Amino acid sequence: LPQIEIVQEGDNTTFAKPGDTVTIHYDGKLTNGKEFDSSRKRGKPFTCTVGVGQVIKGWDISLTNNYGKGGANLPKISKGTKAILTIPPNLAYGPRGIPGIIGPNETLVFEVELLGVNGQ
Ligand SMILES: C=CC[C@@H]1/C=C(\C)C[C@H](C)C[C@H](OC)[C@H]2O[C@@](O)(C(=O)C(=O)N3CCCC[C@H]3C(=O)O[C@H](/C(C)=C/[C@@H]3CC[C@@H](O)[C@H](OC)C3)[C@H](C)[C@@H](O)CC1=O)[C@H](C)C[C@@H]2OC
Repeated sequence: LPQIEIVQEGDNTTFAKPGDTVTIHYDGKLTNGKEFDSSRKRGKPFTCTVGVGQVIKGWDISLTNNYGKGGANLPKISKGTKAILTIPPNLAYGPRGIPGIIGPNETLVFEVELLGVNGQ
């Protein structure tokens, strides 16, 4: 499943649940270290609804703590938390990927900051 490493610690009280909307700042890199996207470089944070299949599965799993099932190496991310998500080609864009930006069978690394959840 996805992998999460916690670089920094949030409030530890605010966690996203499926159907919740989250706001995130992120940089996305390949395992080789080349950046393919940054929310901050754009100057705009990303907002989405998690747990509805709106975004790739690795994002849905990490943000909702696996829909509350819990997971191996799956620590929960809270508001103000900084974490690294490693997403396998499954749970992301797969064998096809999305040209131009992503090659076939790519493992993706996201460095993310969870600015807010829902009302916040
Ligand atoms: C005209 C409007 C298009 C509309 C584009 C935007 C609102 C701007 C928004 C910042 C996207 C960025 O545009 C610069 C750019 O973000 C990336 O760089 C990226 O960091 C990424 O991977 N993200 C974004 C952050 C959340 C996780 C993931 C995602 O799941 O995002 C979602 C995603 C691509 C889902 C695919 C869709 C195809 C399915 O087949 C596949 O199923 C496996 C899942 C995004 C939100 C789409 O739902 C919404 C859109 O497409 C992609 C590398 C390519 C993507 O551009 C496409």
